[PDB]
Amino acid sequence: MKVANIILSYKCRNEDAQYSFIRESVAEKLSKLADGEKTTTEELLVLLEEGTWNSIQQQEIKRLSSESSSQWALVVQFCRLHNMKLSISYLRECAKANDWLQFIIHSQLHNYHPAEVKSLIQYFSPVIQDHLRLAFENMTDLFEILLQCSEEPDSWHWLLVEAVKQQAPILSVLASCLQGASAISCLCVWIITSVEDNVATEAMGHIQDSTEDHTWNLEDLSVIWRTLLTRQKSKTLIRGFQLFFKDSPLLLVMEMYELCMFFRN
Amino acid sequence: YLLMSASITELLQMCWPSLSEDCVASHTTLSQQLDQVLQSLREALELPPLSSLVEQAAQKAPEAEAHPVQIQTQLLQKNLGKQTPSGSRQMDYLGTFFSYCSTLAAVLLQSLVEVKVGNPFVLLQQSSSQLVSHLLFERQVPPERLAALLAQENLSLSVPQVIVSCCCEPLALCSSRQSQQTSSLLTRLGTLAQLHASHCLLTSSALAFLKSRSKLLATVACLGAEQVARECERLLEQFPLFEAFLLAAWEPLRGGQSLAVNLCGWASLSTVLLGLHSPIALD
Repeated sequence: MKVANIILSYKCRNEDAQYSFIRESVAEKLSKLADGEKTTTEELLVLLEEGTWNSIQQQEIKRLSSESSSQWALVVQFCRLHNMKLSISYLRECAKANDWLQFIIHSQLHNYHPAEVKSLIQYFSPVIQDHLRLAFENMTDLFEILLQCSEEPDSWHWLLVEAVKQQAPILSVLASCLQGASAISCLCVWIITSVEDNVATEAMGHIQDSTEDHTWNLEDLSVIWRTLLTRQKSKTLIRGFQLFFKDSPLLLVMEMYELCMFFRN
Repeated sequence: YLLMSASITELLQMCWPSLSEDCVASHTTLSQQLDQVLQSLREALELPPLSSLVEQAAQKAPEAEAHPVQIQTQLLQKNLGKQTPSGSRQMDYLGTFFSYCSTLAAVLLQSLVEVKVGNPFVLLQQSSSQLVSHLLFERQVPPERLAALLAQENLSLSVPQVIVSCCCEPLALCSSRQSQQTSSLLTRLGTLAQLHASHCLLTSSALAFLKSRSKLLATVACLGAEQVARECERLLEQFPLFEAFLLAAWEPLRGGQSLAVNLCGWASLSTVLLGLHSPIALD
């Protein structure tokens, strides 16, 4: 009864029609809702919110004062009563306006489920936003990705797992500098994360496990080596083998390959 | 009860919870109390950050016990519970947010015995990083006691991540402005190639904590005066395989001096660590 009654204003004082046809339409929609039409239920509640906003405006008061919530209670009342997801009605309407002592209280006295409050927290401001996301907690910056890399098992996998995903190559070199990283491993990460897209992808076919569970060994470099040399691109290997494992002979065995088949002297 | 509070079809279609004997006046009293509280609440709370907290901490303890904000704080903290459902676990949001503007005030005041925690909703004026920055640099605090205290409250300000991004550098690592800039560089250099080949015929003391934790995040921190160069010298000397991708990356952009006295201070040292991953890479 309260829902149908409150639906009057922004269906009659906003639309021009005979009230009887409106009544018939509303009755049809009501019987439809009785059938548990979730979509129709959502539409009906949406209209309820719209008309409620109109009515709130009509009373000529602040759109988010105390009596505002007093009239707004029915908004939660309906949604809960009909077993529909608690709609984010006035939480946002206060969120954009930077008024915390409404997003605290009115968050509270209806039991706003903890996912929604945090999820909608990202509307306030620069300030009173960091004091709030951390308030009840319970990357893309090299000064951060490495600052928060003192937390893993040791290190030798968080940095590599984070750097294989986003194509970067000034992280792997730091990765193979902390105490306990397999020097013959990070080479796979560099040479696979400093090439083009298709080259970086089609070479990955040798892998079987997922991204964070594929500890490299002295075997994956084999397919990496072969894939890189096929479809000519050698100034990358002839380049990595200097940062990593040094003048050891494989470097020269590949250094021949620049003076021949590319440079021809 | 309706008539007395004021002092059929009028009523049996309103929407209080149930028409039981008490619930009507119960809700009336609860709503009226919450409103009469929150009104005076906003009134009081509508009334320098560190300076203001310092001053509020200089009064007498009996005076501080009567903080108007605190005075109504427990009133509302209890009204919310007394006006709410029963049997369902009400997550005490007001408590959680009161703790974070109480405990942080306490720590940021103590690090500056005991302390009279006055009006605590005065530090919500500025953001998180700003406060730690002000305390760390301005009022001569040592960047170890603070990182010690914040440990024993279960917080996450990250006393290193607030000192690095206030005096060091804007190093950024995107991933989509690389494949959208290779196809731009390949064109701009080509246009600059044809039209030129067709011519064919104090200086910080937080280095203490910085070096204390994870020396790598001290080397990269340095690379972002002559004393700074001197620190970089040794701190990179202890690292063999990093100064190879900083000298096979410094020649084909500028060329004397030393391998560190040239970079650490110039915009030659922020397009070189990262590759094409920079806003100012192209120029």
